[PDB]
Amino acid sequence: PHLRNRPGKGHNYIDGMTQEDATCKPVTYAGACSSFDVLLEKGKFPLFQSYAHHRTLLEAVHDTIIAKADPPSCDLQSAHGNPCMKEKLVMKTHCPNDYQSAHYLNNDGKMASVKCPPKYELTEDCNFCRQMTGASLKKGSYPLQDLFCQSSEDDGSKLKTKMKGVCEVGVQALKKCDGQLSTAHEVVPFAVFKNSKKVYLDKLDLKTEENLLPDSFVCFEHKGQYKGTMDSGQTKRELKSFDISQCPKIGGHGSKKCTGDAAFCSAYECTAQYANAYCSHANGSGIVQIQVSGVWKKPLCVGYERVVVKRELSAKPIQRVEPCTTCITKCEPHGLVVRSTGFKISSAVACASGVCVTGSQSPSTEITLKYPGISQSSGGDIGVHMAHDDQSVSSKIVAHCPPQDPCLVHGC
Amino acid sequence: GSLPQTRNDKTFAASKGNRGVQAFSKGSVQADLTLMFDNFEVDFVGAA
Amino acid sequence: CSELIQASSRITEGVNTKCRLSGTALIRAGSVGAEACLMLKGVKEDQTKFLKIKTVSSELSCREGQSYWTGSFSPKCLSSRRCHLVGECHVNRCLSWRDNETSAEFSFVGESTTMRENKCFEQCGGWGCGCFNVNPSCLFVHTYLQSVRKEALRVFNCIDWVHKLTLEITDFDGSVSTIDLGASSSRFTNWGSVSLSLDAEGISGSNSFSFIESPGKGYAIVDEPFSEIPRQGFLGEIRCNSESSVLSAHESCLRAPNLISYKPMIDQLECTTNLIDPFVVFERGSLPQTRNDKTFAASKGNRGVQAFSKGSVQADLTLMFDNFEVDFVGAAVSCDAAFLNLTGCYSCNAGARVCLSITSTGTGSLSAHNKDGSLHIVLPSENGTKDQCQILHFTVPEVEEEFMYSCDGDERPLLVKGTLIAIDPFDDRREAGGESTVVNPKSG
Ligand SMILES: *[C@@H]1O[C@H](CO)[C@@H](O[C@@H]2O[C@H](CO)[C@@H](O[C@@H]3O[C@H](CO)[C@@H](O)[C@H](O)[C@H]3NC(C)=O)[C@H](O)[C@H]2NC(C)=O)[C@H](O)[C@H]1NC(C)=O
Ligand SMILES: *[C@@H]1O[C@H](CO)[C@@H](O)[C@H](O)[C@H]1NC(C)=O
Ligand SMILES: *[C@@H]1O[C@H](CO)[C@@H](O)[C@H](O)[C@H]1NC(C)=O
Repeated sequence: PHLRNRPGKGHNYIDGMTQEDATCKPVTYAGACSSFDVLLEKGKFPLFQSYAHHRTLLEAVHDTIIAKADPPSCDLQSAHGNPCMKEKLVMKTHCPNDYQSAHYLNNDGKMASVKCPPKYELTEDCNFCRQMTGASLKKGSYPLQDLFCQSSEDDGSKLKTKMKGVCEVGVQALKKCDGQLSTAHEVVPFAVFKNSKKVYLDKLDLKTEENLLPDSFVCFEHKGQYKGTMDSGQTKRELKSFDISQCPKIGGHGSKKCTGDAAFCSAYECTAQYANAYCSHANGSGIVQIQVSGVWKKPLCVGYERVVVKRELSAKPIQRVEPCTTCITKCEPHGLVVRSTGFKISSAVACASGVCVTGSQSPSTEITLKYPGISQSSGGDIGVHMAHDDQSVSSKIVAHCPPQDPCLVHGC
Repeated sequence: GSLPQTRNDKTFAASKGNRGVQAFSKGSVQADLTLMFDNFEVDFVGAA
Repeated sequence: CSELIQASSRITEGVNTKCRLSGTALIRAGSVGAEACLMLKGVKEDQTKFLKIKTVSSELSCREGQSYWTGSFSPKCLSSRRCHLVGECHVNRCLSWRDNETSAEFSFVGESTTMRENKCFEQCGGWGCGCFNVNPSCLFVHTYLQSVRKEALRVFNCIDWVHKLTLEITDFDGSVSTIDLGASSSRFTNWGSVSLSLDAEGISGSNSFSFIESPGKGYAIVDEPFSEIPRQGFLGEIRCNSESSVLSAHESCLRAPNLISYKPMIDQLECTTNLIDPFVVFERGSLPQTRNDKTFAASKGNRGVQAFSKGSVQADLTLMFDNFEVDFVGAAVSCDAAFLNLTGCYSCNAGARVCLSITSTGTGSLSAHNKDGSLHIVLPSENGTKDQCQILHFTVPEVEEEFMYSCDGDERPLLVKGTLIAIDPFDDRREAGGESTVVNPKSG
């Protein structure tokens, strides 16, 4: 259970719901916190479970990384007639049972939450409160979104949502569109940067770089350990959290003797005496950078959401209108000759009352063909189908000719 | 390669109504169609 | 040179009313180093926007198939000699020793990811040997390979070669656009997309050599067939799937049987092997090599290999939905031009070079057209005096013509002089041609 050694203070509790301060004030290996243990269930919250040593939303709030929204949580008991549940109603969530509250990261980049009236619980879609007699509600709040946070100083005041073909994602009106509007529920990754709002992304290209800052080290201690805190006989072998701020930095002063692994000894000063705590290096801690607009940036929080997106399928699939008549067709005793102005003609065919005649030649502005059947003698209308080199030119034309004299044709 | 193309004297092209392709090749056929039970008569045609 | 009358739009005074010109253009691509020209005609002494398609080069790029990695490896052996009936020194266990099973003596190695093997050799048994028992003793040997140099080489093969054209898109009001594309392929550039037909030849056969790449150092050619199964005494006897596996001698690497030579002489064991140094073979066959008139060489930007062979292709690239217009171009500009010289040949793929001295007061172009409209000359005009050059085609030993040159203003005459050299073909029947020809070797 190394994941219960939380970075920073590790305060996984929300204001008002302070009846679980025994185990939700700094989360340790011992107790159970309702607002944290849900994140560690298998199959749920996989993005956080991968980045399990980064702060949660509540932890980021308590470290002043993420602010709290105006009406931090407008209670449904006292503010059910106010336009509160607007960003929540556009998300498709799934709460378990016996939960009286649920927190999320609103559009402005702050933390808001929905709290049901006393003795009520949030339904399976977290949209309504229902009352069950003789039910024991949990003392925490359910994390609605799958996200992880961190401390960043990179500025993002110029960052904005840039999604192609999206009229509106979530509660953000990207642009104004008219006509067809494909509306659906989609999983959109999003990020929050310093001095910015929520930024939805089309792609999630993120990388992590390691460091030797205090948040990257997991420092623990044993219970019943000699010359340590809780130095009394134990009936069970359990661990205890340790504050790395006490172990001295290399070439510096400190208050406790402290030993660790290779990374800790490289960063901090490992003692040669009996140590008070063991400081290992975290699985994957570090700094996570997200690729936005082709440039890397340092986000405050990174997560994904299930929100209603309105797309535009198309304005026009394809337009195929070509009434082109840029050619001159004239019947000649030598042969049926058509000069195509501009576009060249390679092969062509001429039909006249069933019987057709073909012709092949190199691409040229004109082409001559033998007359089809007795159309030369009888005149009439003859259809021509030819293959042009260009496009947007009608391939079906009609030529009207009077009866011709074969004597000039065969004259010799 | 739009349809009006000739390959080794075949000249494939679009059939009338653009429901398929043709193949213009040298040749001929003998057709002997047969009618059967042909009955289409009325009474008003008796006048001259 | 080519109009857009069927899709032309009103490109009001001053402001621009372009209507997203959708009509495609079908024009023949120029030869290597030549340009393709477009005409966007609006109001006389105004507009006249020119879109140019420069043909940078035509290369016969490679389409790689299978590949692997290799490097330099050396073995290290640990030996432990035990008398009979000690540990697993039973003879039945001694001869039937599996190569992938580790002895108990070398347990400090434990679990490792390095390529390794284990052998057992019978030795003498007796008080002279060192053991009271007279049955043969055992010597257990554990050998692992380690990389000598911190570099790797990638060996691959070219199943086929593909024609590949590089174009420079001199767009309207700005020529910052260079693209590369193959046969029957389109690229979604600005103002729509550009497609290439290249209907002559989409391929140029295959080969039976192998190619080596050293990252950050270049390429090379080796004259052996690309074998997917390792072979002793050849290249790629020990092959991996990544540079890290090569540099770490990871166990996932494949190798041929019986590479390690064992010398179990009674004093100390000698573990050694003779391996083809891939770096030596790489240095032996650096790319600029000609084999049966092919002259493989490094592509520009060192992103692959080429194949210079005798041949030519016909390229007919197509534009579509080309729309790039602004409003500030409504103003007119004047310039001055002066003929400089004429060089080159006639009826040749190389063509004739015309250089012009343009003395202009600002940004602009040039639209000199001959009397019959057959030959067109386009050159940008800039502030002050500049010397630009252009490529055209001719069919006469001597050139003496007049062109109607006017840069969005008054029409003026420009007279061009000069002769052209004669290319000796050593064999001529009718003519040479003007198509797009790929680079060829001398021996071809
Ligand atoms: C031998 O007599 C035939 C019968 O008159 C002529 O063949 C056709 O005659 C039609 C009228 O009798 C013409 O119809 C006209 O066709 C044009 C387009 O072709 C239409 O615009 C007209 O509306 C239509 N009707 C009229 C009253 O004009 C046919 O065009 C015509 N077929 C042709 C000319 O090929 C023969 O012309 C005639 N031959 C000789 C040598 O005298
Ligand atoms: C003798 O000792 C070895 C230990 O080196 C042991 O493996 C072997 O089984 C023994 N042989 C006997 C007990 O016969
Ligand atoms: C590799 O070793 C394991 C255990 O030593 C054995 O089960 C397996 O058969 C070996 N593979 C071979 C002999 O190909």
